[PDB]
Amino acid sequence: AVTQCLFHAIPFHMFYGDPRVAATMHQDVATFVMRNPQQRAVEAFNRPE
Amino acid sequence: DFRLHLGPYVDEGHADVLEKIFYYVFLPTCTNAHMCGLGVDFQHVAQTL
Amino acid sequence: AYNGPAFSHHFTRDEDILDNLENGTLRDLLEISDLRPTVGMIRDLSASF
Amino acid sequence: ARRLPKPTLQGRLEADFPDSPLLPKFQELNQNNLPNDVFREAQRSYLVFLTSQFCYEEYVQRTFGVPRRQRAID
Amino acid sequence: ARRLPKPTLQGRLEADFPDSPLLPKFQELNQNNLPNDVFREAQRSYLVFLTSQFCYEEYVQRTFGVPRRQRAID
Repeated sequence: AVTQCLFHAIPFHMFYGDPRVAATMHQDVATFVMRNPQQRAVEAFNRPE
Repeated sequence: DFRLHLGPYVDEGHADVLEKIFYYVFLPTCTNAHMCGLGVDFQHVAQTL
Repeated sequence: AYNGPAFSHHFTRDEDILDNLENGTLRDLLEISDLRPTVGMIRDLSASF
Repeated sequence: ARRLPKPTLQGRLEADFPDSPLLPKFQELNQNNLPNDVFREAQRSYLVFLTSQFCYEEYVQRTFGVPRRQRAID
Repeated sequence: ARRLPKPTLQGRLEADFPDSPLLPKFQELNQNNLPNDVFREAQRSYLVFLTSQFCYEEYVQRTFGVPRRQRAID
C-alpha cells in the first residue's frame, strides 16, 4: 500500500515470474489468481507473451 | 434485529482459503480441539475499558 | 529529496532522521522497516539520481 | 430474550474527578420516561460513547499528519 | 501509456525553508505554459534535482581531499 507508487511487478522469467509474489505487489493478478486459483502454481502461471 | 453488523469485504490473493485452512487444520491438530467459541457483549467491555 | 533534513542542509548530519522527517511516504517507508539512517547518508543516496 | 451479566465498575467518577471536559454534554438526556435503575445503564452506555468519541478525535488529531512542517523553524 | 501513481510528499519545502542556497536557482520556470498541478509537480522534480545537485557537490569535494596536511600541521 505504501509502495504501489514506487514499484511495479514484471513476471518475466520461468524462475522469476511467480504468482505467489506477484499477487502481493500487484493488485491485478491478485484478482486474476483470485478467480483462477489453479494459476497460483509457478509452472502454470500465465505471463504476457 | 436480523441485521448483520459486519465489516466490509476486502480482497486477497487467496479467496478465504488461509482463514479456513487455519481454522480447520492448524487449531484442531495443535490444540486437540480444546477450544469453544464464545460471544461478547460489546457495551459491557467498552464500559469496562 | 523532498523530505525535511536532506533539503535544508543546515540540519546537521549525525542526527536521527525519523524524528524530524515529515509525514511523507519516506516516513511510512522507514517506519515499517525500522532502520535509522541518519541524514547525510540519505543525501548522497538522493544525489545518486 | 435476555443478555449477558453486568461488569462491576466500583466507584463513581463524577463525584471524584470534577475537572474533566464534555461536562455540559451530559445534561441532555431524558429522565421522565424511564426509572433510575435503567437510566443508570442508559448513562453508562453514553458517557463511554462520549469519551470514545473524544479519544477517537484526539487520536485522529495526533495521527493526522504526525510531525509538523512549521516545527522545522525552531 | 501511463506511469505510476504519485507518492505522498505532504506540504511544501519552499514554504518552510527560506534559508536554502538552492532557492535562487529555483525560479527559472514558467507557470503560464501549463496548468497549476502539473507545474507544481514539475517544481517538485526541479527541486529534487537541485537538492541532488547540492548533495552531490558537497559530496565530491568532501571525499576527494578531506585528509589534509595543513589542518594537521597547525
